[PDB]
Amino acid sequence: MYYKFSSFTQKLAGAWASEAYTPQGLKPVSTEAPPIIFATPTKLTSSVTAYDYSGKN
Amino acid sequence: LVANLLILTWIGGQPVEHPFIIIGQLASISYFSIILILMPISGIIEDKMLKLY
Amino acid sequence: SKWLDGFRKWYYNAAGFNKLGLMRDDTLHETEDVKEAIRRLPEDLYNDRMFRIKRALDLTMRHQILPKDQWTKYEEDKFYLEPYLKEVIRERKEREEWAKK
Amino acid sequence: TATFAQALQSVPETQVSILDNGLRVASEQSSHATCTVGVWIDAGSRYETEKNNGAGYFLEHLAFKGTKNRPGNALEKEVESIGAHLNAYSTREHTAYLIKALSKDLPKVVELLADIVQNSSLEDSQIEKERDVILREMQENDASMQNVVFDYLHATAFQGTPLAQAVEGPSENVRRLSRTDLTDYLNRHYKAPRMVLAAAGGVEHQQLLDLAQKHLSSVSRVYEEDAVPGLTPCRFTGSEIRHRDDALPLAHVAIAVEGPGWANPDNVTLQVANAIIGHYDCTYGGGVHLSSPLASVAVANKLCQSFQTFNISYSDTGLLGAHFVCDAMSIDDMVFFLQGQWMRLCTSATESEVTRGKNILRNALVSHLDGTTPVCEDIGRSLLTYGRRIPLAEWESRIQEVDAQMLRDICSKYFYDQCPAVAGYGPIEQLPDYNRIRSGMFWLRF
Amino acid sequence: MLSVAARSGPFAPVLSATSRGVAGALRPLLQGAVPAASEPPVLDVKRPFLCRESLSGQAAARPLVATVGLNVPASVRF
Amino acid sequence: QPQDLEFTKLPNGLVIASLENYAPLSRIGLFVKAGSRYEDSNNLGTSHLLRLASSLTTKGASSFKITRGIEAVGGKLSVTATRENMAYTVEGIRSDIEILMEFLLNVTTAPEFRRWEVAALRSQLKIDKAVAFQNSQTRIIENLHDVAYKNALANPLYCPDYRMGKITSEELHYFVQNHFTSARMALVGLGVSHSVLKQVAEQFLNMRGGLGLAGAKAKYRGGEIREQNGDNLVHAAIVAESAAIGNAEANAFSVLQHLLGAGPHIKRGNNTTSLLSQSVAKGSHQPFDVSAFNASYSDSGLFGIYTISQAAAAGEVINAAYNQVKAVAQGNLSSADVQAAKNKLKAGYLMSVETSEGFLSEIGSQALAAGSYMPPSTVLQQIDSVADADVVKAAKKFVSGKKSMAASGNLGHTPFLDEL
Amino acid sequence: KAVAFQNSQTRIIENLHDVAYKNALANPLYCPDYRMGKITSEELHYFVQNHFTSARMALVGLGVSHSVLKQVAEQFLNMRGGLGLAGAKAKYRGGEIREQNGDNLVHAAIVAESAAIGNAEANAFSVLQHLLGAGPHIKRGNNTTSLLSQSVAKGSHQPFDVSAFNASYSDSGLFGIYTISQAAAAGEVINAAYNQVKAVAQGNLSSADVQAAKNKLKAGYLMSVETSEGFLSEIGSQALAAGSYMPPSTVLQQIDSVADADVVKAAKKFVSGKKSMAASGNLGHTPFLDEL
Amino acid sequence: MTNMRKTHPLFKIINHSFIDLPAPSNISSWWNFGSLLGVCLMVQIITGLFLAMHY
Repeated sequence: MYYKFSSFTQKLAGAWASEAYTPQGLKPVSTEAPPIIFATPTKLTSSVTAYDYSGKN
Repeated sequence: LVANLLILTWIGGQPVEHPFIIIGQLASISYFSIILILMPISGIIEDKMLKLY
Repeated sequence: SKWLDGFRKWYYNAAGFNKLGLMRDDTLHETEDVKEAIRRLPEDLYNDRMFRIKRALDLTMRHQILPKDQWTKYEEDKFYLEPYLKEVIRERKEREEWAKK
Repeated sequence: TATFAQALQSVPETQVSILDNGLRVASEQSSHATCTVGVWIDAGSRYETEKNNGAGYFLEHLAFKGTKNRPGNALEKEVESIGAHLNAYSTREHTAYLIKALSKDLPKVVELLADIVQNSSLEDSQIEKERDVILREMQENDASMQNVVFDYLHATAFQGTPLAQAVEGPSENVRRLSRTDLTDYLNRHYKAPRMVLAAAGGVEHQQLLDLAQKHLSSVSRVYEEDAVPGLTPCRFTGSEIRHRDDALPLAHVAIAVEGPGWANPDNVTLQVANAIIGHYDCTYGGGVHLSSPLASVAVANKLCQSFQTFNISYSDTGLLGAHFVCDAMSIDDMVFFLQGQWMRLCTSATESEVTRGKNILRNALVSHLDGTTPVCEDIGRSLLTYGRRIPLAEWESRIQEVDAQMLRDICSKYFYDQCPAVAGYGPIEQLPDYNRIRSGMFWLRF
Repeated sequence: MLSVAARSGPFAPVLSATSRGVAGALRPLLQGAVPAASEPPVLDVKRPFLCRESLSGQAAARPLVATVGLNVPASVRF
Repeated sequence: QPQDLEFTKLPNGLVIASLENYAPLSRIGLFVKAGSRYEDSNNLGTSHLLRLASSLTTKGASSFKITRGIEAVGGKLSVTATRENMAYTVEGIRSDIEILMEFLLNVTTAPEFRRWEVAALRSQLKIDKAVAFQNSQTRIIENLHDVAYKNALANPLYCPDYRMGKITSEELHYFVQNHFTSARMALVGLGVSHSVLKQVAEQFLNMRGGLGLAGAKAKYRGGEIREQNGDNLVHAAIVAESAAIGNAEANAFSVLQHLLGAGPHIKRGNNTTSLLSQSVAKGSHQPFDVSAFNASYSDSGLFGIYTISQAAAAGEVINAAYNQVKAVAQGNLSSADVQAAKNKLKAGYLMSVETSEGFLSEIGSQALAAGSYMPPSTVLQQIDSVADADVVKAAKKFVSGKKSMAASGNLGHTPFLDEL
Repeated sequence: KAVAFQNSQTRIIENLHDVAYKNALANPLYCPDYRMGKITSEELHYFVQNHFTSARMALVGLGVSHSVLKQVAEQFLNMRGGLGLAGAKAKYRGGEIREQNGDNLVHAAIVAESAAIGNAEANAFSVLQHLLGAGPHIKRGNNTTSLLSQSVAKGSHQPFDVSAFNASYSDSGLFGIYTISQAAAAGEVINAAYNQVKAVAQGNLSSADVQAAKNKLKAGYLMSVETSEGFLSEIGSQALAAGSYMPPSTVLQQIDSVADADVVKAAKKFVSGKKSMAASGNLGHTPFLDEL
Repeated sequence: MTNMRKTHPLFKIINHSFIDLPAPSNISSWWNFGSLLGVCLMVQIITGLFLAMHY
């Protein structure tokens, strides 16, 4: 009701009573909404070498 | 200016002798003076006489 | 002086926009400053201006002029666009002065 | 009648002590009758191992629902016996629990902070209750498009790394996590040397240190497997995610490049660059005469609805860019103008806009630290990220030598000839391809 | 306790309206933007009632009747 | 150290307040008794366009000069409009102060109000009204204020839809000439010296010295409005007449609204220490949001309950909240609850003045209504001098008076005022 | 809906019906603003299958033999549920709604509950409505026989129109005053009409004026059945109302069978009852319900 | 039914440039010389074709 974490700079800005201290809605249940994902399906794998330049072996 | 171009056509027709050389000089400098400097000063005078500035 | 005023009135009569019923501020070339000078006019001056331009085009189309009783005389050719155009010029000048520094 | 630099030096600087636990306790005293006391823990979604992807979020939702010494709703009765507000947040790298109260009930606040952060009793019915609550809340948060585009930009920017995963996680991680996962997460990531006890307001450091010794001593002091967890550098890759949904009224597009990080000073320079571009909203009463060129072009051409610029920093990484919401028919034109502004910051950055951005950044840094709660938050994340609280005089000193040629050098280092990450949602059928955006990232003849 | 924004706890930014003439350094939370609002259809100019003689009969006395025709214009009976 | 807030009453009725925080940046507010209270039906929506004309041309400072100067110095110019009073606010760093104040004073002193400029930003007032009316609490509150009052306080904060395009410069000029007088003005400076703004107000605030036009005398009628919106959530506000600003009964009503529940104290909490929340949680098993709403002005106040519920469960929520406030009005309360309400009110007041802008708003309103600022310690000792019998009397006054209802949503099962 | 709301009297009477009734008669004829874009064919199918029953229909015909009606009636209409939904009994609410739209003229409708259709006092309310003024009879006339118009013409010096509005329904009814007037002069017009009805309520009337009102009502009723459209409309209304055709001579002798005591009783019922007000225009001087 | 002159892919160019192009009413004969110039160029090319294809 005083501060909410927002504003794209990671800052405690000012919000309302129903905006900051009630981030949940007043809906009864999770309705038949379009589904969500946050997962890139690229299946990218990065392998690092991290070798030593000395020891002559 | 339009009559000056007519004089310039007549001068360009005639060959290079006296006093067509000096009519050519005076016509060319009058042509350049009318197009370059005389018309904007005339417009300034016209705008000054119209209570514009 | 007096003779300069007389030649000014003679030049106004010989300019020829009083024969078509035009006022003096109607004949300004519509640049950008003149365009937002017209855009800031009230409705009655704007409507009279549009009718004056349309009547001038109608008279020019037939190569005719108004009768001498209907010509715009010197005393009623007031300067209605002058404060709007001068304040538009002033605000453009101060905008340019701000952008210069 | 003092000047700027003679007024920044009159600010009471914070003072920091370090316990035997590694609990770092920092306080700042002002002339106010209220105070804000909080605990900042270095435990976010970056540390999750793609099997407990909502464990910290579930713990944050379960932190206030009961502890061992105060079981149930009677808990909040005590913190409503003094009129104390309490808030919490969870980022990809931080987790904060804070209480705003008066200055005459500080020991109760510190005791409840310790009881929240180390004695959280996790009931079994509260697991399914908070499961339904967080399902409702993630549906409600995904009903707002800005957070959706934010999480899309993180998902497509740091893909294949544990930073791209969202704070709440997917539906399967909501459904399948139990009390054992939360117990393991609180045993592994709520350790003693990763906590800042930050107090701002009408408090003194000696009483706060005595309260931290009494209540917050012996949090973990152990690793339990002799296996120290750490952080790996997450690579930024250029990609483009387009969530086409043409029934939405407006379109949100966020385009970003890789930010340097928390510890790199040129972020300050980049902030001045953002202060050149700024932000615009449809309720702004400026008109046509706005100073920033992108917003003036947006008003004059009737392009935009609103836009912002962001410089987000995580541990040696980040996202720096812009986010605009507008109708479909504007989108690509605005992208052109947006890229043009960035190229101006690489090519034709003058001295007047640098001074204006510096003044805007000075007002942004000082105006945010009003009251107790933003000061306490700055203390907590400064001790968690920088390792120290940077004073405002040092902020002004770092701002002072920023001029035009180093600004265009830094902007050419970060904006010019880079592969950006683009996220879009809504009618984005006029959003250009990656070739057009990549070609707009550079110029042919500089 | 004057300044009723400080007196009314939750309803502080509802009873008062905040407008910014110059954008500040801090961007505001909950920016917000209008969607495409639906436009009303265009109609003719209403008949004015400037005299008492044309005002006679313009006050209703019996309940409303709405008539919709196929090739007949839609009529309203007062 | 920050010194005391020092005041000055000028002979032309101007109020002057200043404090020296030695802050890195200072804020300057100008508080005028020129809200939407002081309009009639002929010039409705004048306050909205006058609120958005804070960056228009003035005599001595154009729109371009004001916008470019304030954005170049990095300052912020804004306006907060209550129904009773308006507050212009500027803020900025030290090395600029006076010129920023000069701009603000121009915005108050001589706006010529060009016709093409207001013709330009009437579309901006349409956009701003749409943005503000995007959410439902604002719509409920303006409908409640329209129904509850008959004159002089039923005027909304925003221009009505029929007036959009019908505000001219003459009405704005009349509003400035009749309500922006020096007898209703307070110049407040947080972080800047007293003598500088005092001599600025001496040299520049000499335009109008009269009391202006006043004497609206807003009256109460009560009633009910129902708006079939169609959403699942149902919003319902039931209020009644309560005491104005300037009585101990106003403090009793504030203690009563903090006892009945004055908003969330817990992130995702359940509000155990609120009687209305306990009553509805005993009643229903669906999400809701019930609070006590109090809005007191200098002539009258509106106090009541505000509920957000489901479509099919509105009636039990309304009846449970009304039965809870009826049980409060019968004296069935404990002194520990009253002490908790007093502690919550004192903490809310002390945290309201945490920031500089809230403190500036508080001392500007105290300079307007009272003329001088009293410290928060005597405010807390005024709050602590409120008896619980006065709270019972305030609830008995609320339940025995006629009511104003504002409901919106799917109103099939929402009870009427006669059914209560 | 936009074309129907081009007139303002429709908006006044629909806001008035929204004020006066709690449910089942506050629903407007035209669609609400939120309803456009969310009416599906399932709702229309439900409405037809549970409201278009066979025992709620009257098939009427002019210029056609009865055997053809019998053939059509059994060959198309003979498969239905039979009764459909009942209703919600139309509870009375009362109150006032005032809206500000800034028109040049101010509309105000102030009604109260009256007798429903089929009652013996509905004819008394019709006689009272024609006594107080129920429309003009002369184009560009002065309407001297109407008492409300003459009272306001004694009062004001500006254009106006005042009439009596009546509406008879199945279980309830409305009767009151409709005034269209100027902005600043609305209060005097409203108060003058209300004092005229109040002076009627304690019996200040003549039997010749009641006879003139009866003659006006009989002439209007006989003129309503001149065309075939109005004749078929009233035949269908009577066939759906009571299920029995009633000849017009019985209606005329029913009209003549009311006395002025019943008119005084109807005026007293309107005066002493709870009010319902709908107002629009510049309402800076329009009064309220407690101000009357 | 649609208008052929305003929906054809080739004829909207020719009517927007030739038929319903709005021109000032008070244009004198001097502007007509410009049109003459165009057709003069055309006949030059025609004679030029006749100065090459047989010669």
